[PDB]
Amino acid sequence: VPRVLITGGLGQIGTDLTLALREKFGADSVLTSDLVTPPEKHPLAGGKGYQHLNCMDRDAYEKLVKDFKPTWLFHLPAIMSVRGEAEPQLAMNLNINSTRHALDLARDYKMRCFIPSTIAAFGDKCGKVNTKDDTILNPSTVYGVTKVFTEMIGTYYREKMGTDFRSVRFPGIISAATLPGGGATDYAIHMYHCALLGKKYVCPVRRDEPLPMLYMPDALGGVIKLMEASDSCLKRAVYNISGFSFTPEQLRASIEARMKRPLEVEYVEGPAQSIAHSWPDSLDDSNARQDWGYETKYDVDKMTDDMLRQIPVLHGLPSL
Amino acid sequence: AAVPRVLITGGLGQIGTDLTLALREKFGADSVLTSDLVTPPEKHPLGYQHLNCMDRDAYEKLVKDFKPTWLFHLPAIMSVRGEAEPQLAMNLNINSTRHALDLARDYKMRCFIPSTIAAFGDKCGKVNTKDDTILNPSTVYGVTKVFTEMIGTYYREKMGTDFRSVRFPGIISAATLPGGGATDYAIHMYHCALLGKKYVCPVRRDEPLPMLYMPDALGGVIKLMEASDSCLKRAVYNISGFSFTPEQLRASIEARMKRPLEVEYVEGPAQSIAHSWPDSLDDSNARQDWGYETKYDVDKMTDDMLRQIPVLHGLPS
Ligand SMILES: NC(=O)c1ccc[n+]([C@@H]2O[C@H](COP(=O)([O-])OP(=O)(O)OC[C@H]3O[C@@H](n4cnc5c(N)ncnc54)[C@H](O)[C@@H]3O)[C@@H](O)[C@H]2O)c1
Ligand SMILES: NC(=O)c1ccc[n+]([C@@H]2O[C@H](COP(=O)([O-])OP(=O)(O)OC[C@H]3O[C@@H](n4cnc5c(N)ncnc54)[C@H](O)[C@@H]3O)[C@@H](O)[C@H]2O)c1
Ligand SMILES: [K+]
Ligand SMILES: [K+]
Repeated sequence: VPRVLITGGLGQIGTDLTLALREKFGADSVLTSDLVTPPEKHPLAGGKGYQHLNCMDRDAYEKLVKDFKPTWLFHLPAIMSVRGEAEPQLAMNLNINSTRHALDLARDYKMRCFIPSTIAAFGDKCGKVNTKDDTILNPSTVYGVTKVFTEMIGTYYREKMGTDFRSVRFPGIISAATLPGGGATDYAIHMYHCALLGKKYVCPVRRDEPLPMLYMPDALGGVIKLMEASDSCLKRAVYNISGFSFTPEQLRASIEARMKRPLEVEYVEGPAQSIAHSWPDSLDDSNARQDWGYETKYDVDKMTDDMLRQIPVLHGLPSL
Repeated sequence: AAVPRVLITGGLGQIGTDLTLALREKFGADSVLTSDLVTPPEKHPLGYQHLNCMDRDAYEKLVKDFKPTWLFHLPAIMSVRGEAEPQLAMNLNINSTRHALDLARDYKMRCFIPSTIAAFGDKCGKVNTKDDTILNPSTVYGVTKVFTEMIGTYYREKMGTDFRSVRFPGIISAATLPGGGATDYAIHMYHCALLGKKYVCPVRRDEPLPMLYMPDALGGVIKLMEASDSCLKRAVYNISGFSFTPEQLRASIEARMKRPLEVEYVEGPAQSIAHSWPDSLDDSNARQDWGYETKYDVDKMTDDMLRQIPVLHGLPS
């Protein structure tokens, strides 16, 4: 089995990925690291197999890599769309420089190295319907700019520096564990919570604005399957992967169908809209399907049923 | 009062040298300050100030002291060097660019940072390559220049910064020798023809590349920098001069000197890089938006180069 190091591992993806890999390869084979100490209530709090690491600190990163001798590296820290627009300097510092450190370390310590990209790599010239893997990239966010960098330098390391870098363009990832906040694609989790509370929701994304989205189990399944794939099957370094595409109105309909009662939504455009409009409406993921057998288990209604069952248990909202 | 106050960084290299001279002639010597990491060699053509653009405080100090209205940020590690020294290429080409853009934003400068055909890779559509296409550069240099284009565009769009750029072809000039490696064969071939010695060419005999003679390159950059914001529909523009292969340039030189030139093709790293680059470029946006034009065809460039190199470098006529 692999020895796995995850960095930025206390966040939305890192937490679930830590859990899934421990269950698949055993607890002792996974070390999770993060800038910050796990909060008291955090699923990974107090567990063995946690170490602090600021990925901006190259010596500290190398030290932990030499200590633990991982064979797989999941480099997850980045500043995303909304926070990046407000703190562009931080976004560039983290998204560019930590990326460089991860790649240099995967090279020299011969690790299989996953650094996720995002649909934010795309802009309004991408060809928004069934967006291809190879297209025009003109991201409108600093985040997206840094993620184009990540893709291109990672690909360069794969082609010219003998480094086993692997990546997907994630759509927005939905999870029952996440507290709704100010994120570009957070409206969906807000909708599910408001449905359960029976409260009105003010949505900042336009009512008919479609986005590619992905349910957390399908995302984790895809990452793990990509990381297990034979190099011989990987015709490219970066793959689009998709779950489904929906608009706020569509998600609302899925929720109302499941609950058999109305969800009250009011559409007031927020900062998320301008970001969302600049992203694809849907993704073409045929290359991931063909090369390495990417697939998904959840459609929208199945995600909606799962979310409405999980949220009451995980957060203590009213159950259906 | 309408005359631009110009700061050039990385100014002692191939482009900076001729750009400084062109701007002094256009606007007066007092209006241009050139700066570089290294100090001017004895026989260097070059109004000078030392500046390491990696030192952000020093860069800000010079900007605050001189108060330029135009900034030309020229330092970068180019294709061939960048393959050998990827760390340095990434440090300089990413971080010095960041410094330039932040200073151009805060001190309200019109900010030129050049890109290159090296931003393209083998998926760009090699014939008449468009401004908007797939970018898959094969060099770390090209990766850093896509970054440059994308972050500069982001600053123009969202950070109120007057960032302007062109994708330069291979630039040919008689004065300062090139630093880049890849398209340098053209200049080397002229020198060899004049010395009457055999040239060893690292690029495949029939590999076409976009090239551009320095006066057209500079005329274009200057015209872009003079353009109103209103006519600029994009931040980054392909500009083109001509497209040729090594053997076509060999023929141009031979026709002008009326004697043969010995060339031996030994395909090296430069060929792999060159083959990933466009064969020719589409510059219709630059022509449409701000009136880009050129005056030199290959024959005229050849005529100029063979007459100018001996005068500047004391080679035989
Ligand atoms: N969640 C999504 O929908 C989504 C979509 C596309 C791409 N992605 C990519 O997935 C990755 C992880 O996303 P996420 O939602 O889990 O992020 P998150 O914000 O939930 O967590 C990121 C983690 O990085 C840590 N971190 C920040 N700076 C650090 C540093 N200097 N050193 C070490 N750790 C540091 C944070 O403390 C945090 O625990 C990012 O690269 C992101 O761009 C996520
Ligand atoms: N010449 C070409 O054909 C060509 C083609 C495409 C794009 N470009 C771009 O034009 C720009 C200038 O190219 P060039 O051919 O004049 O390069 P050059 O190598 O001839 O000159 C680069 C100059 O930058 C200086 N420099 C390096 N590090 C520095 C630092 N830290 N601070 C300050 N100065 C520093 C060097 O000392 C040198 O004088 C580069 O961005 C290059 O990518 C050039
Ligand atoms: K969209
Ligand atoms: K070519």
